[PDB]
Amino acid sequence: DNSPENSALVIHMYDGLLQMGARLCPTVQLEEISNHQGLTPLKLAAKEGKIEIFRHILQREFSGPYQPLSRKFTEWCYGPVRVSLYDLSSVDSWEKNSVLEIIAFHCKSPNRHRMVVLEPLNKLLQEKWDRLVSRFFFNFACYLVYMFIFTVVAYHQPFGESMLLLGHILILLGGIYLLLGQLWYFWRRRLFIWISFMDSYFEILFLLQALLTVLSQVLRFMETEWYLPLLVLSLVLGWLNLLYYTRGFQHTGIYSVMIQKVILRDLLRFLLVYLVFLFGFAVALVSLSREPYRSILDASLELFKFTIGMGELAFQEQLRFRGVVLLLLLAYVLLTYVLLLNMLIALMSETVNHVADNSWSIWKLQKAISVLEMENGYWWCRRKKHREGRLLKVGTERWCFRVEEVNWAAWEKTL
Amino acid sequence: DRDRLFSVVSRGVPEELTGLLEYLRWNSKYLTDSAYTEGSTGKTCLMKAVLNLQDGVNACIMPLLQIDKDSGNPKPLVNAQCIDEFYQGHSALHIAIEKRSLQCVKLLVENGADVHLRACGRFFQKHQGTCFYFGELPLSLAACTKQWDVVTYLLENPHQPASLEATDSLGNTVLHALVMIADNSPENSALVIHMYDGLLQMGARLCPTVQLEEISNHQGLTPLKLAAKEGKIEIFRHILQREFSGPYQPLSRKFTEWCYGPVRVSLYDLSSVDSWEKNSVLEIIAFHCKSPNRHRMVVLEPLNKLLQEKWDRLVSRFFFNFACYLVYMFIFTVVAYHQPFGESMLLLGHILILLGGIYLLLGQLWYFWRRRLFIWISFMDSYFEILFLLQALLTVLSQVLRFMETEWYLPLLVLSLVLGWLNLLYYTRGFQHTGIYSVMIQKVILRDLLRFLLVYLVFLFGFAVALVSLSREPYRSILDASLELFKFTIGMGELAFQEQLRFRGVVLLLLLAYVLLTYVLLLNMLIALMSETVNHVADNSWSIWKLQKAISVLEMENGYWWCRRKKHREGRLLKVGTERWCFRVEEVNWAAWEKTL
Repeated sequence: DNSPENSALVIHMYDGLLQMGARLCPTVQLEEISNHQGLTPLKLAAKEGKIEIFRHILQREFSGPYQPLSRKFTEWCYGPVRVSLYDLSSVDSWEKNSVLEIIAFHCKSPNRHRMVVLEPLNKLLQEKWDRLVSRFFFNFACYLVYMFIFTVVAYHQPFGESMLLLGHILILLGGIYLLLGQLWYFWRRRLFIWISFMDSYFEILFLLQALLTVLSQVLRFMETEWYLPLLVLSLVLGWLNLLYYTRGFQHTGIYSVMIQKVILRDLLRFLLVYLVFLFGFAVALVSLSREPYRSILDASLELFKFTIGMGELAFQEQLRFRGVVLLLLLAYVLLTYVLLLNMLIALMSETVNHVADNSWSIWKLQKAISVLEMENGYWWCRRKKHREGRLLKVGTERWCFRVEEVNWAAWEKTL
Repeated sequence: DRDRLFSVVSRGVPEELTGLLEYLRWNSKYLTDSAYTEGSTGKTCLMKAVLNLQDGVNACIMPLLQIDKDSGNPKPLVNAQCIDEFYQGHSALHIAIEKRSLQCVKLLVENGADVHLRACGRFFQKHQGTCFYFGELPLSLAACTKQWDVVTYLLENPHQPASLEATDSLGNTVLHALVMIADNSPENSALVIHMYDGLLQMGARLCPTVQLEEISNHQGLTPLKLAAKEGKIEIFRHILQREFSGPYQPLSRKFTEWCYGPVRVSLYDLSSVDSWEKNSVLEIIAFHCKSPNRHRMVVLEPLNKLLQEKWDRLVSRFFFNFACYLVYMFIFTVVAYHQPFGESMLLLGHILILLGGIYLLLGQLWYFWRRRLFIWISFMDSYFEILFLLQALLTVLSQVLRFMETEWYLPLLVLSLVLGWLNLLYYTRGFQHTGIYSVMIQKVILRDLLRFLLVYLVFLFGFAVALVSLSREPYRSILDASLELFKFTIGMGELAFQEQLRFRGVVLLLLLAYVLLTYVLLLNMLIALMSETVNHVADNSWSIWKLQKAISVLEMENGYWWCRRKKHREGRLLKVGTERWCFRVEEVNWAAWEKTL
């Protein structure tokens, strides 16, 4: 457990058992045994969200006869700077079900954004991101060019005929490409969408957009006009998808945006309440109208348009019983004002209590997910095989990773 | 390498086996000039020997004497790493000092060690890799590591003494190095203050003729000016007001004259004064400094009173300039309004407007020439200087367009009118408006304007394109639809897209989607803005107002561009023998008086 006393007790017992097992049985390695799920103790700790024991296992050092069973080997320290040599087997390359892959996709605890900031994983992810930012921006540019072509073709379609036909063919090809890519992604990552829809909804939207545009092209070949609406949708949604790329050119994303995006767990209840209000009052009003307003849809749309300031009520005219229609309208207006005020207060209560100034960790987690996904390469041509090379083997026979730390506080406290 | 792997026998007699093996290679007596220095790429045997630290007393004296008794020409210490990899001149004496081994450095300086030669650890570039900066000198390294014994041995070393005024490649001295590594944490501040005072006293004792605090680096900054520029408030404050009783009285900056009760009359020291000195402490704090702490540095005891006196002197000219600008604005407004005997009045008004525009343009051009870097560093509290300039430029252009007999002067002139009135708000800081911390909160949140503007532009120009695409079977223009949606957003118009358009069920969906998205965006804006006022109370509007007044008085002490003011008079208070231009300040502290008895 994350409580300090439980963490201390479990750490002490873990180290004692490891040392005793090394002393009695020096030939067997107890930390390489996997359960029926195929998880070692380190991977299990990463998956279950136990941050304290996971961190302790990740960076532990022993001096003396217990040196071999250590994961961090301090090489040399000058001043407040220390050059340590951490150990791998938590690396994406050459290994399936890595620690980083489990943290990003399989883990579901709220602490997963605080686990990517640990010392070896931080530098590993930073190096991978610095390597792959070029492909990230190349993909951005390709999508932007596709969107410009799509917008121009849609706008200029009320020598030129050949250009329009070529544009339509390219739009169909791009839609097919995006559809296939998103289908492959959803095939590979079925469970991640269910676990963590909060930070993976864009993968849905893209797919949807692709599907829509493909359908539109089909409707253009059947000589029906109904292609025009769908295509228009496929336009606007596409532009919104560009916002997905705001995470590559250094936009933190703000903690407040996360606050609103997580408050939408309360959308269902408020939506149900508002729907009950709207479809009770509309039915009452159309019942008074009988002696047109025959449709429930007409009255509901009129009230909804008034609510968002898009129209006027205009129910006050005639209707004979003009003293009751007024009462119903005022009751509806007051109730919806109360509901909106309740929405606002419920939303705002979080920002005045939980400061949680940790946008950097969330941005790092987003970058980690992006680089993990794009290391596999494109669906039509899988990338070159994941090279295990992170740093040369050190005898300490172990694939290691050199990290440099600076700590003025620790240097000043010691003497 | 080879010697290291042959020196793996720690216990026993390792002093003689290496000597027997080495001698003079037993075959090349005179070939050791260059064939000896090839064991590694810079890590010589001596560095490994002093880096071992395997035993309590490492075997280092006798091998050094053995090499000294037979080799006199090949100095090993003078050789340094010529390759960027594996340090760039890191001598073994630095390792000896920093491993807290007085014996090792003592034995090294017994024979052949050259102190204060070079370290090239990190100055500006080249040697990098999150390295350690300590002034790249052995004495500076000893001082920064809190090693009094090493420093004491180095200063009065009988063999080779180390000068305390030595400068490194960057021009810094030991005091500059202590200033650079300073941090606002209490323990770091206490350590650096103690080391600074100890070094100052020791330098006074050993060398009473030199003054270490008047030495400037390549940038021309003394330790006090460097501390002011780098934003290290603690050491800057300690240096600003320090007093010593006894033989160390002369090297003090504050001299308490007389105290009655809770009131004390102290006599602070200058050389932080604007007048008679270029690159003063106040000038550096106001313009060159960029740390967030600059608004907390102007409230210190001598600077506060100095700035208050200067403001009390120059408020008259401040309000005179205000009155002149107000009169100019009234003339401009009347001339613009009454232009659909009188002809002569209108011509005179136009001539005066042209002259005022030229005057303002020249003044702002002079200001921008003098203060190029300040605009880039601190645009947050200096944007008015831009606006004025812009306005001036505009009005001048308008006058030109009036002489070409084109009507296009009328729009520009109108702009030059409205902007001018807004510029009057600049003068609200003179007649005692604090400005409110909340206004600063909004003015600093506009760092987030670019992201929200990009998001809103994407929304608007996606939805407008979709709507005009549906309109085709007028609304032909993207600009028309974008303007219509934008006008609806700010409550300036109505949508009116619901009429006809055949596909009336999709236009409605697009409009509702746009409205909901823009409401969500505005709510996000509001929550992001308001989150700061409920967490950071920061009730320090007085300091920000003092900083604004300081910038204003600093700028206006120079006088007008057409006639520079009378030369800055050094006179702040008469010279006191304590021969030093001083400044008398009176403090009252009931808490300190009550605590003491």
